[PDB]
Amino acid sequence: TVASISSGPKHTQKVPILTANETGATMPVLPSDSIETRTTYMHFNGSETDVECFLGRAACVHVTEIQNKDATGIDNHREAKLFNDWKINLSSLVQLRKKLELFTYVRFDSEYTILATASQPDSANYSSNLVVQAMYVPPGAPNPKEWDDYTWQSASNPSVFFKVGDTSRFSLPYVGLASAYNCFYDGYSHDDAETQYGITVLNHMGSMAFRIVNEHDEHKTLVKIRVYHRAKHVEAWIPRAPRALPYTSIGRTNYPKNTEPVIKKRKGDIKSY
Amino acid sequence: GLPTTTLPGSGQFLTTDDRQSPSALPNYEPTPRIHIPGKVHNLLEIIQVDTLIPMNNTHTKDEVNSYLIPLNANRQNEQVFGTNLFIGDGVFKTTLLGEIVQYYTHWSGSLRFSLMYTGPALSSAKLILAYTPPGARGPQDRREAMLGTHVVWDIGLQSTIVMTIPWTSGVQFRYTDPDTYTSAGFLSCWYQTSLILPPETTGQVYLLSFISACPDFKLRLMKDTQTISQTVALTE
Amino acid sequence: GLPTTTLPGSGQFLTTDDRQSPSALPNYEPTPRIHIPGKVHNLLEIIQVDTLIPMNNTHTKDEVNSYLIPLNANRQNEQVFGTNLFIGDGVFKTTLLGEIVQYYTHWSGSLRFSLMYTGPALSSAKLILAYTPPGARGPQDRREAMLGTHVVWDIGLQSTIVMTIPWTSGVQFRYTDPDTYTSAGFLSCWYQTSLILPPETTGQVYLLSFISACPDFKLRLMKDTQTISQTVALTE
Amino acid sequence: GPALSSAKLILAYTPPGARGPQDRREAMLGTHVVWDIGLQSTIVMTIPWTSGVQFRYTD
Amino acid sequence: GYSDRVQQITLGNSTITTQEAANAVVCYAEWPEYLPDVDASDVNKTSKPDTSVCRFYTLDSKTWTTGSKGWCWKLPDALKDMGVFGQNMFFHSLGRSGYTVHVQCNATKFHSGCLLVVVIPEHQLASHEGGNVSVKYTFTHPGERGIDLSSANEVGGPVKDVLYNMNGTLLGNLLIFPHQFINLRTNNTATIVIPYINSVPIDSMTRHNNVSLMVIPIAPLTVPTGATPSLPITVTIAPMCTEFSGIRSKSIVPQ
Amino acid sequence: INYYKDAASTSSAGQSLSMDPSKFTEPVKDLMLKGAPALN
Amino acid sequence: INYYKDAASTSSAGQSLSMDPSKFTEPVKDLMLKGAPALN
Repeated sequence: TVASISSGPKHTQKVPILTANETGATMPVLPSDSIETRTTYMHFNGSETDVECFLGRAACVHVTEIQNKDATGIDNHREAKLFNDWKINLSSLVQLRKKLELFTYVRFDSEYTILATASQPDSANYSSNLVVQAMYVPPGAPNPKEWDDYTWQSASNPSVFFKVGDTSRFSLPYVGLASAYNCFYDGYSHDDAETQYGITVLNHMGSMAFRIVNEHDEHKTLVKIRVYHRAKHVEAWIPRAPRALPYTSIGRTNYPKNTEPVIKKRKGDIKSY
Repeated sequence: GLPTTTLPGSGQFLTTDDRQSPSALPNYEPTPRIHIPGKVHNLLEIIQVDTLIPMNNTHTKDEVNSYLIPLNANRQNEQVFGTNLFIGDGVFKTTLLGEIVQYYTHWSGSLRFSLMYTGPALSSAKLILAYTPPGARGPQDRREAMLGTHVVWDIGLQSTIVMTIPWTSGVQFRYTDPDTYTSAGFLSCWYQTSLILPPETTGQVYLLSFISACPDFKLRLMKDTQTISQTVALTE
Repeated sequence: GLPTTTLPGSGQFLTTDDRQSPSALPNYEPTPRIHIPGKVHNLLEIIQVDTLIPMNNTHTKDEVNSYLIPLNANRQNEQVFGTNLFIGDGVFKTTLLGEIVQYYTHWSGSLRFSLMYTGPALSSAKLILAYTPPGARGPQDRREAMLGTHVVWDIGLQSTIVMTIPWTSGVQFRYTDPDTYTSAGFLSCWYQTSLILPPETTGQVYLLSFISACPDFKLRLMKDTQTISQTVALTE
Repeated sequence: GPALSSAKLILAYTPPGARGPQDRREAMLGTHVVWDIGLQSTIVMTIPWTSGVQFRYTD
Repeated sequence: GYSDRVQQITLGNSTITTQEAANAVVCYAEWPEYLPDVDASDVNKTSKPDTSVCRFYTLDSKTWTTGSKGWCWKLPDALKDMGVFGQNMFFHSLGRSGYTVHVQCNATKFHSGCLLVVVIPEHQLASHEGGNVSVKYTFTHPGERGIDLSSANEVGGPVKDVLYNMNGTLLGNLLIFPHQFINLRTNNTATIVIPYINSVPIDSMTRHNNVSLMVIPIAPLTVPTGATPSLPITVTIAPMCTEFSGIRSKSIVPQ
Repeated sequence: INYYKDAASTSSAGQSLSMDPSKFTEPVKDLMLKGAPALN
Repeated sequence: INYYKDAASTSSAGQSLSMDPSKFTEPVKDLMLKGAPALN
């Protein structure tokens, strides 16, 4: 492939460099339309800019935490972090979010990796070996109420059991209700006067509940869960302007008030170098 | 039972590896795809669309006005604007090109810089745009500027002029984050003759300026952008 | 010894994975199969059999009577019953259809709603059944109702009428657990003319109503049902 | 008008049955042409035959 | 003698002529078309009013003055009240449509000024409150009036800051969306053909707008000496290939 | 070799090697030739 | 590839792709045609 062809002096009536940008086109002008060039080859394919590659590496999408401790006398397991749920999202930690929102609709399978590490912040004789249970709870399933409910039987709901310190990995097909996930949605769920704007089920990817299977030892053990997400089989439509201001909320476009100028001011003139 | 040996790296999680995994939802049938206009396949497809450069960066809070390069009637010989070409920083940085370049470590290729004139139709002007390849200082006067890559632009019916910064380089890749060894030059613009307004007309006229990449362009070695960060996880 | 590397996920137990295992009972011979009528292969086979809907839900303890929709002689213009179409909740919820839908997260397809009349043979009646697609409120009078999907039913020798709620939807799947965006409409029924009883006869007559799914139907993404739970393991 | 002036007009035909339009919104919902005044000096609007009965009276 | 410059668009019973065009944009290089069966889901036969809905509606005019910040209309909202298009809209459960948008602004060879005319698929607005405040319905359904970016923040309304596109992105990059400029010195109209863009084959026309049309002054209007300091901008829009499905009772929407 | 039955479980996809910027860079209705005048 | 000798040790079975609701939806002795009268 040639990156530049050889081209010499020109004295024409045919001027490729004068255009009318009002038309909305970006005319494909090249170095050889306005200087004299020599042949050179590309030596490159643009492999690593493919959208499959761009969205295809694992990104941290969620960090939560649960603890193993005596539940005796706990009136609210959920509240003691005896167990914890997470409604899956890709817009809570901003790194991956800005990447996805370069597109309007996106379609892909997900590969999740879940790393779990334990901490024992206060005096323990040892490090126990805990098994985590991660249950995938689709909308309409009974939700766990205690850390050892009938729910955890999970007879119809996919669940994975792995050890703290290890990693669990499985992949879920594209679960969207429509043909693509909406990265944006300028609508409501119905014509209600007060219903929420922008947040939609069109994006919904399920939800996940974590708990330790082990009963309690004498000390307490903090287990912190990190969920990583990798898109595989990516398809993206309609590019948009990149995110400039900071994010404030999952699912709305809102930016913070009295934010700071995002364009760097010159130290000098327009004329400055 | 077949005998095996495990190598160094067993059990590691590399966020960039690509392997098979069990599906959690065995046998599930995804929604059919329907047709949607606009599919993107490569980021190289989109960095060829031009977008506006806030060249007039001199303000103090972001404003629509930093997209406008002003022009003065009757000045002769003088300089319209100047900038270095660190596409990952400075004026370029918020443009779509600048914004994508920042997802990669290295770039190579030609850039297309165009200026669209917005003055009254009955006015006229001749400007010179000059690209100064690495190695010399930003030009200080047109004489200096005109000895490097340049285009005399004659403002006419055809409203825009497309200047190309041809890839001039020893090393075949440059860093997107500004680096010296790897630096690309300067871009300046001067009156060639001068802007002239018709009667009954007055004041400043402005040029809009765009940037996009030539088909020439290469970007490689993906990394994280300095353009976005956060202090606590967001919630709904 | 062949060199290997283990990946992330090694040692995990995913309740949904499908692999081979050693048999604990090597060489055991299972009892021969004999023929048994009734084999089921797909849950889609059974949700096409219709079952009764406790439409008359207004009681206070479960009774045979909540399966009976009453009809009054001589009323004109008025409304016989109304319900939304959240097949995973409310009247639908205990029906076989409702009961299976609850094992899945998403459903799509047409529903078949039929009414069998049980009044004396010498009586007569004309009813209108109306399906109101998502977007409007439950109809408030027949005029409103008759502008959407409807069937004038003439009570005759042929005892049942089968109304179909054709799949009317933007999004190709809806949630089985009630959700707004994903909501399916309303179903109402009104006197078209009115029920008329023969002489020597009196009181209320009832309609029985059934629900089953058309061959159209799709259910996907299995999950756990809210319809059953427990607090301690059972024993013998 | 002078050559250096410019204008955009809308001509609207309202078929029998409605009143003479009272504002452009009303007018623009019937047969209309946006005319852009340019080099080409004249605009030709056609009142297409809109009618139940195939002849009308001249009086 | 054909120029890129003169054009005629006839759609239904209405025609537009421009003698000073700058080509026309067809979003994503695709022209509006009806919904194919292979892509269909709802089993209902659809209704295609054709020429009674696919004609040109001219919205009320705006006034560009030196202080203007820009205006924003949403589709199909802007047309919610135009003739039979609008009736069909409130009466069917689902509908689908593409459009031809023609923005008009003429001046003289002494004026200067340049507007950006852009179509943004799925333009989800931001609340000026920050945090996770929502933007109420009424605020994103201005109707033919559209939203005036130089109007004041209101409560439950969107933010109207132009350098941020009403969503946290920079004005400068709107050029990645199908768009066309109106530069008084060149141009006097902008025309964009919009194919139907959605993640579902057909949708509700009232709970979801699928494009915002935005007209933004970028190079300020500058009139000749002692000229009146303003120009009107007119927007005319025509639904094209419209289909409605799931007819019934007639939606009632907030406010 | 796929070891698993479902398609979601396969590795990353392989390069589009599609690449056609014209839907984004030249969505004009009447074709523009480089070198010919923009506005005729 | 089965690694094990016994049939119980193989993975899950593969979709019936049988599907015939008529034993449940139309177990009538004399065949009913849709469109013809139910009771003659």
